[PDB]
Amino acid sequence: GPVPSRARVYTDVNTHRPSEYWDYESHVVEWGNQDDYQLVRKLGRGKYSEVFEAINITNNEKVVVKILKPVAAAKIKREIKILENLRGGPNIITLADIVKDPVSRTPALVFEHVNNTDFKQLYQTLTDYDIRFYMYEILKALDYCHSMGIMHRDVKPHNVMIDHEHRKLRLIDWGLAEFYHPGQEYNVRVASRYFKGPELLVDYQMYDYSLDMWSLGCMLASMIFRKEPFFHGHDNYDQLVRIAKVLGTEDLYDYIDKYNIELDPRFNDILGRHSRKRWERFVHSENQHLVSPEALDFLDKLLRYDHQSRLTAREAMEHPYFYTVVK
Ligand SMILES: Nc1ncnc2c1ncn2[C@@H]1O[C@H](COP(=O)(O)OP(=O)(O)OP(=O)(O)O)[C@@H](O)[C@H]1O
Ligand SMILES: N#CCc1c[nH]c2ccc(Cl)cc12
Repeated sequence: GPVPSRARVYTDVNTHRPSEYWDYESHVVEWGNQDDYQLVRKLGRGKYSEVFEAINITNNEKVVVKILKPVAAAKIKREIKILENLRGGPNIITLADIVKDPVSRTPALVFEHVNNTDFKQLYQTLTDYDIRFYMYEILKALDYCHSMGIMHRDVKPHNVMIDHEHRKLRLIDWGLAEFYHPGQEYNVRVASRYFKGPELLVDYQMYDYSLDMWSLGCMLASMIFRKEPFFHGHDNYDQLVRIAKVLGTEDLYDYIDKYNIELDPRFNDILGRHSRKRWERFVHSENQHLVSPEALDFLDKLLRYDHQSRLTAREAMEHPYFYTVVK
């Protein structure tokens, strides 16, 4: 069968911590008072929750309430444990409280409010300097959660909130996050289609923190090249073909050979034979202002089929792409 794999960093974090840290099933939730919060307006409804802007009437402060849809108690206690473990970490959304919603009879997570800049506005107006600045801020959040034995598994633009006026960034929506345990087989039905790592697309379950780095690479590529999304697959199979049209098929076959993976036979008549493309092929007069040799080198080191070969968040912070960023 497949060859096992482990992260090259933060491998032993969860074994050295007390079991209470990662055993989220055993965690006893400390319930707050639901009357402290007055719902103001529905912000959205996702697959697993309804999000509302609300006011904390005990301090007059704006909050965001996420009322979970009844799904599975295991998924709920896991998100709570991760948010509590990560609380106070750099650029990590702060969980302010946990209440029982009187209508849904389900938990409602209360978060600090971010006066966030519109997502299209961000996509359309962030400068070269702003992309480097904010990528550096995401890297602080990712290295923190990875050093804490947690993988996000849903890195994408909508999950990265920016209040551009205050140059404030927050990594949100920890509902797909999981504790990393070496040798554990994880569910590959994670991350949004355009941000899914090749490991997910080839059904390799023994993945790790490096999945977040691929997703970050997809975000970066879309920003610097002005192509939204960068890898535009019609479904999970065509998503891998879209990647192969850029990275090529030879390195893909080397990847599956290394891990003794068998590609789903549906790929035999759709994958084709593609050479790896040079990143300069995606440069044009409308994105030249966001591209540099340092940006292309950085991207190249994130977007690699072999998960073990990608830059870690801490190595990524050392990259020349960030030398211009004020620290
Ligand atoms: N802490 C927060 N502060 C301010 N707004 C938030 C906060 N958390 C979530 N939101 C906002 O809540 C609204 C609804 O979010 P939801 O979870 O439904 O994600 P989405 O943008 O709707 O979709 P997806 O994640 O699937 O792309 C979004 O506009 C999101 O920006
Ligand atoms: N794509 C896109 C837009 C965007 C949303 N959140 C972001 C965080 C960082 C950067 Cl560079 C860009 C974004």
